[PDB]
Amino acid sequence: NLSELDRLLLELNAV
Amino acid sequence: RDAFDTLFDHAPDKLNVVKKTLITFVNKHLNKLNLEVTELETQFADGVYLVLLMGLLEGYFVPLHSFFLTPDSFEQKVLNVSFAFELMQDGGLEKPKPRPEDIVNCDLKSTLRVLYNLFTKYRNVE
Repeated sequence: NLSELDRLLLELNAV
Repeated sequence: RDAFDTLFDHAPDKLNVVKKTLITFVNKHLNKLNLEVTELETQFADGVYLVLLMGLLEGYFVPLHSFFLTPDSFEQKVLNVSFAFELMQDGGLEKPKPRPEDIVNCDLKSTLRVLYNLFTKYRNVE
């Protein structure tokens, strides 16, 4: 299982 | 402040991605107990599923005398949630950010934070 959730949270953390 | 504050403030349109992922994860496990969540907003608020999910993920048998299977008051629900938080720390998770009351009050941010921390720790459990 891969999850777009992980990338989403990474991107939000960067903001 | 964390990524969940930024989620609600700056990307609330992505909430469905978050909830779908977490719902899929929790049901993978709860289904083994003939249990099923259809909405994250309300169905963890009484603490029962959280207690049961931890016992399952950690392989602890949680005795019924330890919690309230059918809570009938705010305080019984708070006690369930607190015990679930205790089990999380027994599993090696850090202390949760939300108060147990925040979960009982159906605070979505709090609910997501709690389920996400389970997800990240237990994502590989078959």
